[PDB]
Amino acid sequence: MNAPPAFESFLLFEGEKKITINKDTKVPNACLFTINKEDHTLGNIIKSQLLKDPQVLFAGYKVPHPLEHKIIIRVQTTPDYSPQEAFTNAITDLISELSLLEERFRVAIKDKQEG
Amino acid sequence: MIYICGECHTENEIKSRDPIRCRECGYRIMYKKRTKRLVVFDAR
Amino acid sequence: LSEKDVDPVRTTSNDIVEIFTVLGIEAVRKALERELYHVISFDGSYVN
Amino acid sequence: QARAGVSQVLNRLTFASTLSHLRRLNSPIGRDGKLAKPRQLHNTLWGMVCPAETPEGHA
Amino acid sequence: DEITPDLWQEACWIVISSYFDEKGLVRQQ
Amino acid sequence: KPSDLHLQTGYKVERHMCDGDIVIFNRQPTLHKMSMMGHRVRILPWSTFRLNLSVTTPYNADFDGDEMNLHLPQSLETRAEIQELAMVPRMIVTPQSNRPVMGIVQDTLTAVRKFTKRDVFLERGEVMNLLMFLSTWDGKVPQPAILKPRPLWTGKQIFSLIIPGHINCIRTHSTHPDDEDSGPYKHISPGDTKVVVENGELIMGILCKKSLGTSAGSLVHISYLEMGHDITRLFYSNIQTVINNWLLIEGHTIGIGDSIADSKTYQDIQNTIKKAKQDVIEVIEKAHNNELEPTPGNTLRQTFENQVNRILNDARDKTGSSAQKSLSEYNNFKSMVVSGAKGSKINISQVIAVVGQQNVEGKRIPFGFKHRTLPHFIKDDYGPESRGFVENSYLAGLTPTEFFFHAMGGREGLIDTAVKTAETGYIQRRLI
Amino acid sequence: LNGLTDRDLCELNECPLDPGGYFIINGSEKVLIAQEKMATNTVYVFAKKDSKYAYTGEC
Amino acid sequence: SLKQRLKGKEGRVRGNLMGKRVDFSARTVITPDPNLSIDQVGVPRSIA
Amino acid sequence: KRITTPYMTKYERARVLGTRALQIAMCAPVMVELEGETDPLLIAMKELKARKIPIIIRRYLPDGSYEDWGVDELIISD
Amino acid sequence: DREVLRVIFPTGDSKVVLPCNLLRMIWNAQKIFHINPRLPSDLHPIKVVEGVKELSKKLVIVNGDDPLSRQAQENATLLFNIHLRSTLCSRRMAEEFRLSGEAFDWLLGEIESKFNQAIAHPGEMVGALAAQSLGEPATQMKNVTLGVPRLKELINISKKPKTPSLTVFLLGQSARDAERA
Amino acid sequence: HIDQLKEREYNNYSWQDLVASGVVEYIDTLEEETVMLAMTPDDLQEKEVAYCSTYTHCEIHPSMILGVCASIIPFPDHNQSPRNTYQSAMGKQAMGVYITNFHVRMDTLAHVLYYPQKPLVTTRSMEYLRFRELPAGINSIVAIASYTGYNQEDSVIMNRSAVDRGFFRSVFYRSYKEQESKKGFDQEEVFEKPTRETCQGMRHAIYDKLDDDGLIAPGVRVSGDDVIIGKTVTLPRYTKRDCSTFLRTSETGIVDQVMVTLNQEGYKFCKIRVRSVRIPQIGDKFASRHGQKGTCGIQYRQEDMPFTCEGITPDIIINPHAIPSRMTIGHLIECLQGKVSANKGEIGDATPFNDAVNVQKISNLLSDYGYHLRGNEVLYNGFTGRKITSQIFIGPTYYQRLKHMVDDKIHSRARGPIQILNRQPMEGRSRDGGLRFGEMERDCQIAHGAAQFLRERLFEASDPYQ
Amino acid sequence: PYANQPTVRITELTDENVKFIIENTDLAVANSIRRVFIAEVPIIAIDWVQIDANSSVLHDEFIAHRLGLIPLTSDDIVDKLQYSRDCTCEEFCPECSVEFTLDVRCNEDQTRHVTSRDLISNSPRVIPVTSRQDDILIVKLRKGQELRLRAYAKKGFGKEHAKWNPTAGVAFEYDPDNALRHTVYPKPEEWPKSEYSELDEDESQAPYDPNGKPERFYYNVESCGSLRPETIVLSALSGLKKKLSDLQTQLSHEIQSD
Amino acid sequence: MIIPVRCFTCGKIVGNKWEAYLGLLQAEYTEGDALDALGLKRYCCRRMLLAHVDLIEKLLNYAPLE
RNA sequence: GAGGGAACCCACU
Ligand SMILES: [Mg+2]
Ligand SMILES: [Zn+2]
Ligand SMILES: [Zn+2]
Ligand SMILES: [Zn+2]
Repeated sequence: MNAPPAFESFLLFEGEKKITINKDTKVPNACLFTINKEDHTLGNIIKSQLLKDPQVLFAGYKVPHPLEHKIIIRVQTTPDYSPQEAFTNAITDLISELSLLEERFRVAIKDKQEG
Repeated sequence: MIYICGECHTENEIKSRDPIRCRECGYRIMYKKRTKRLVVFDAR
Repeated sequence: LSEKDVDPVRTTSNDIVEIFTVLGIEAVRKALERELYHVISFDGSYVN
Repeated sequence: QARAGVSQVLNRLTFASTLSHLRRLNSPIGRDGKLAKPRQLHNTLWGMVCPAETPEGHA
Repeated sequence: DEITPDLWQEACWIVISSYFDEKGLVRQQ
Repeated sequence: KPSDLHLQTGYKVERHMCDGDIVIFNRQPTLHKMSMMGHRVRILPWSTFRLNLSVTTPYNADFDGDEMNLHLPQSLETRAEIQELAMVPRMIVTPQSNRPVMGIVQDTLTAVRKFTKRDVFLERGEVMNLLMFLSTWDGKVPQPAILKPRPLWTGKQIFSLIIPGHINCIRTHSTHPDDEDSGPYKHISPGDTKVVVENGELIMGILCKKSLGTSAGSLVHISYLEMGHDITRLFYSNIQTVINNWLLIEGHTIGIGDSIADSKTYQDIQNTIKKAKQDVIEVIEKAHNNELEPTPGNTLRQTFENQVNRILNDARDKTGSSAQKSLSEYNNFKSMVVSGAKGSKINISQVIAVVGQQNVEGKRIPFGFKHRTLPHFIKDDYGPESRGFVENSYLAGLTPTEFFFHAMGGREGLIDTAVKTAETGYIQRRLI
Repeated sequence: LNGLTDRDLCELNECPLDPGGYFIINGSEKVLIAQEKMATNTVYVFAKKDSKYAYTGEC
Repeated sequence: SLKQRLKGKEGRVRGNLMGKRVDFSARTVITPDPNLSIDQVGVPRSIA
Repeated sequence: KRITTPYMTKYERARVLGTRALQIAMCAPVMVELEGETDPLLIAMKELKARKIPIIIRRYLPDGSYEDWGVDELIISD
Repeated sequence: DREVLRVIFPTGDSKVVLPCNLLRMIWNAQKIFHINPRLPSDLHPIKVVEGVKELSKKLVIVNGDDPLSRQAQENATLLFNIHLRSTLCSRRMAEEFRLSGEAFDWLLGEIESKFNQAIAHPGEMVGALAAQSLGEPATQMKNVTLGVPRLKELINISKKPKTPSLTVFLLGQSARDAERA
Repeated sequence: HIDQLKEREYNNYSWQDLVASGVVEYIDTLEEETVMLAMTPDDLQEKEVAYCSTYTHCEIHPSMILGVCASIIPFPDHNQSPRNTYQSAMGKQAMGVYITNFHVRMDTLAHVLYYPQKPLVTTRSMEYLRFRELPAGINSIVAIASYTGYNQEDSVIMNRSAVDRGFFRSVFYRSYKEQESKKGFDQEEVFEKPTRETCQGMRHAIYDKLDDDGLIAPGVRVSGDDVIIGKTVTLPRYTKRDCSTFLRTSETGIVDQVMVTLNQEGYKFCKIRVRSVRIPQIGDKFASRHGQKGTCGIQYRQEDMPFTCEGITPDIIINPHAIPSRMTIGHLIECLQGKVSANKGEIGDATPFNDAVNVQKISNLLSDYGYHLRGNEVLYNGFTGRKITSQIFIGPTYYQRLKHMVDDKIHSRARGPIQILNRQPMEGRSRDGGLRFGEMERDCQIAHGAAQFLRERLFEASDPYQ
Repeated sequence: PYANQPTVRITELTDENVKFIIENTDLAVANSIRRVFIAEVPIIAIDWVQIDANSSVLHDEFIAHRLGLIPLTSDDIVDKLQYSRDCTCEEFCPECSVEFTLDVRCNEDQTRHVTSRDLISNSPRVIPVTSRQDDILIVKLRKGQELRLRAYAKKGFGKEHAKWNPTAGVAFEYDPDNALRHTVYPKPEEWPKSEYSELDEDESQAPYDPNGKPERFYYNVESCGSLRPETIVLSALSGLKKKLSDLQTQLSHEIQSD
Repeated sequence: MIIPVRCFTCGKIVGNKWEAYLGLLQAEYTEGDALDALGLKRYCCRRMLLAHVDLIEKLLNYAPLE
């Protein structure tokens, strides 16, 4: 009756932005990235890959409500760095990680199949 | 229209004000046939 | 209360009508307060 | 001025509900009664009446 | 012979099964 | 037709109820004035009324199938009256018992007991994840309680960040020793059982029901009386969110392994029960051989029953104390009891050691047959197992006589509830 | 349905696991709940409390 | 009769003046939500 | 000559906010400048903070007399 | 004040219910103003005495200057004024609490503002509040009767209590030895 | 006697032969007060203070003290007795397959579970209650854990992926009956498809889903404002007025069956069964066999549920705090015995008074299968993949889906029907009624001091008048 | 750049599961890879059922549910297939869906098992997995009962419905020796050893590693049959990379716009 | 009433395994040995076959109306 | 874009 459609957990409707950025005015060099229609998957990997960056002073994510489909990632960096640049570098590093992991998995399957 | 008899599985022809009774066996309970309208089920 | 060696000051009852007939209306007000407090705080519960 | 609820619509939600309804016993004393004695589990109910199965509330 | 203690559960549930084979559950009605 | 859709100043538009609408929310029976409180509406995509967990205590609500009522104030007059009079934060402290009505309950309480223990250390990622659920956070990560070998924060640091303003409070944990306030370690507690909050910082102590619950002088009470209803509302929400998201890391369960006792404890409980049953037999022999001296104000039945019940209650108390002393710090029954979230030590005793004597109308199981409680006993059997003393625990399982006597005991509670409802309601109506 | 095998009941569109024990009145299954009463023809002596009779036999 | 219309908790005074059925009310099952504040209720979209 | 409390009670505050919000919703003039707020409750609330609500509270003493207090005369303590 | 207290509380129970928590307020003043308890304080004791006097003057429950209104004011705040003079003792503010002058002024302002917040609002439906506050605990409720039936025997003024009783106290030696009792 | 009763179907030996042999006899309550019962034949064989040497009768098995709905409780002697009472209440509310010929029957209300399972942990009394043949419930992998806080205060978290796979999916069948009736030749009701320019007083709905006999056909989607039976009665240009049978509001479905016959007095009579598939939902009521009732608080997908090292995610997560005050230890023993039963490949015995089954024996059996002996498992966080620091009690427990869905209970009113007499809102959600703002609510709003809200509830949201 | 350098060691590769090990990666990457296994690997499953005749004892929504749970071989065809939401056709077309038909009439006195072998697809690449063990039973018919239906199967992943979940069980494990103490055993001797444990029989736990972090992750990905398990893992890596690429694109637009 | 296609907990196919399970039980396998032969190793999949009641075999004993 | 009551039973918190 009030059951939402199952595609609403991952499909952006019309006029919905995917990612929005808000400056966090509490502390300097902090940003709130609000990502719509994503969940703990991307939030968790981006959070940990941001945690690997030594210029990132704070990195975290939350799902504000599990019945909504929204991720809030707060990133605070050093004053000589940017939270947007930190986010971009984290996604680039994760993409390179997954490309390297994909090619090594293909090599390993080929080696396993040939014997 | 076409009514399935409850007992003998036959297709009876029934009009308005016609008594509800199978011609073949006189069984008193009829059932309507499945609609020809095409209903769609999501497989969920 | 009239009895020999019985304290005429602190000897009390749990009957509300009887204290009202013997001691008055302010006395039965205080006795009713005491009885209600005992009933409420038997469980350890507190009411203001 | 007669007893009500002697005959009831048979419960058919579950097979267990049907079986429990068909083996149901009723004390015809008023459910507004605040005396505990007819409602208590008597010792004599051993093996004759289920000690667990009873409704909640007025009955 | 006497039913030994190790066969007692099987024996008692056999006689209970026999009771419910004959009487059933709504026998009083 | 679109000329009917024209809006002039002074018209009214009956718009659908949106986010932030003020409502009165109600659970029957409406006993006190915190059974109808003001809530802000948030639209959520399922078919139930979603309610905060701290709010279930003033409503006397749980989620075993409760339905609740939602009244929408239809005018700005009553919207403002509900907003300024009957909102949930304004109803935190009751005028009945000058204490809060809502506290921390049933995972947040257990996990704030576990979270504010001394040996809880959080890594940098865990601290960041927990500070993400702190709405009143000022954006500054505190200096960790340990900087080397690894930067680690304690749970008391994060809860000090939760605690609002500069609250000052002294409480005692439920496991506080009696002799500790006189000892040499009064202000440095070895068991971390004295809660001290100073300048809004949890300096020391393990939080529990006695600190975060609905009692007077507690931390939520002091937070209300010092900071006001809005700051206290944020305090409640921040406690629940931060502790519930740390509980995903820590985790909390109950299993059959928490109801197992030691073999030595099983032998101790069996010895206590055997000795107490022998003592009851000795008192029975004394009364049977006419050697039982009646006490002032009592008949011979009353003295015999009082002495037998004293022996059996001492047995139940000693077996229970042995059961609780057997418990480890990893036990989850103990974890929920010392936090005050659920259960008592009596429940632990009944589950682990001895269910105890089953009473009907304040006395032992009555002779419902001719001088027998059940037809499985001899006539005039006044021993413990005949008259309803359950010497088994809930894990051991009850014998059929013990099962029937325990059913007799529980039927008493069911009857008492079902017949106390109407009389109590009539008393409330007459008082009103 | 008396004496009918399970095949015979299934040919009648009846459940063989159906216990019976009920009536069909106007298409509605009605079950007669058993009613408790004091046993007849037996002398019972009680004590009427707050009465002008101390003991009372009854049959 | 008229007295039966007026007396009782289902009568006119207690059942229709002291309390009554109201418009703009909803009722449904409650479920928990730890992500809501204490002053906040989650409402279905159909009720709203 | 006024013997009632100099503090606005919570019932007085609730009804003053409701009445002022209803007046603003029926296009009463706004006593203060507003920074783009549309809800009449927030406007009435900040007129109450600014001590500018043009309402006199008439408090009825039990003898039948009354006292007239301006909203600006009472203390907004809560 | 001590003698008046011992008349009011003859059992010696010192737990009372009073509006302002003075010990926690003094702790708050100590923490806010960074009061060092190990140093001499710059608070004159006569400032403590005069401040408590003027504060007790400005805590008003029964208004008016006529002697009947003045007596009702002295009665209405008697326990709170005794507790205020006990807690803000010049000796205790000197050697125990160590508060400074500005901390003491903040303390006086805090006590006055928190006291005026505690006064009952005209319009409080206190009868219905009392009825709910005595009926809601009834839901969680020598052979003396207690609980719900005793409350029923109390509010319904019953000429026949279920277990009527007397608590007889004895005078002198008859109270002490068992045989005269 | 036992060797003869092992072959009822061969020797024609039965229970009546056991009675005729003088082996068993029927003892009533007034005779039972003079007999001397041994609970077991272990009592007959005795030594030391034998307690009694004059036993006259013996119990056949003590688990026969329980009734029908209490005989499905596993380990009822490990539970607190009010919880056995509550389960005896809620076993009559559980969805299963209530009877085999449910397709023939057109009952007013019917609930049929898709995939009822027999319990892994049964009592032997279940073999005579036919719970193996008409089961009501599913063996669910239940974890007893605090996970995200959505299972607090008697709530459960369900696996949404399991629910997608048919876990506790059911069908609600609702039947509507109608008949033609001539109240004299003046009225003469008839099943015919109404026409807009012919019939008086329609309800602004559509009639195109009806067939030409005035009846809808099986297989047609229906909703709240949809007519299923078109019945018209002649008025003695609008010669006839509408008295059509509507579908009940807010419950969509599909017409499962339409049946036409003659009633007792020979008028045409129609029963329409409408089928509505109930998928488990937030707020649906689920219960164990131990009085552990609770509504679904949230549903998580399989990648969000906590998982073991084998990738097993619980179907249901219940709160730990539902156990201690309730003292439903039989729930924990049923879960442990069901883990042993699913691993061994056997249906576990949970007959109440059985010394052959003990918690230590089940624990040793579980330790024999590569698990922890107390039923705990190392679970990993579904969201982050980190190990949960505590080890979670998890295993198969039989759950039941109770009849109390939220969608049969959710009600809201803005304005609508009023009563004829007092012009106040109607009764119940079935007639779009209002909720009662009764006397105690009036008392609470008096104590609140909200005089205008009390006025608006009691005057102008119920029955304004001039 | 601070990316990891994760390595893969396949320890087992059968037709129904793959057991592998990922070293030198973070725990969040490992858990996200597991989550994409369960949720975000697209396969082809039936999502549109239209029943012409159903005389069976099982009603129409129940048959449709049982059909949707049937797995279809999705290897190399799900990659080139389109989501119905992204297709230019109006309702359905071969570029976005696969058409199945079923027509079973029972005319004999024996019970007819309508299985997945009776699902006749118009595309040869997308057939039921058991049509390449017994067949998945859909319904059983007695004499005179009938089931005619037409289905369309479309691309989708398990975040929408569990019928599009390609994995049976994703066993995931890390730190099998409990060297990190991410779980705390009250009595460590009671706990059976992991399959990947490197301890002798006497020991019960590795010594505590204060400097340790989760670095080696053991997977057993079991396939339900729609894809080969190695294809499940490769498509999961591709899908997670595609999600990150899409998010980086939208982040680039949002950065440039402000 | 009929064997589910998937295991509820994990999603392994258990719909093609009911007839083989009954054939193994007819071949005097124990239930555990029969479940081991089918490759059902997780107890979540084992309970799907172990606890299954096959009501469709008794539903098919009624004469079909349509 | 809304046309019954009453009694009784069952159940929910
Ligand atoms: Mg409840
Ligand atoms: Zn025929
Ligand atoms: Zn297409
Ligand atoms: Zn499985």
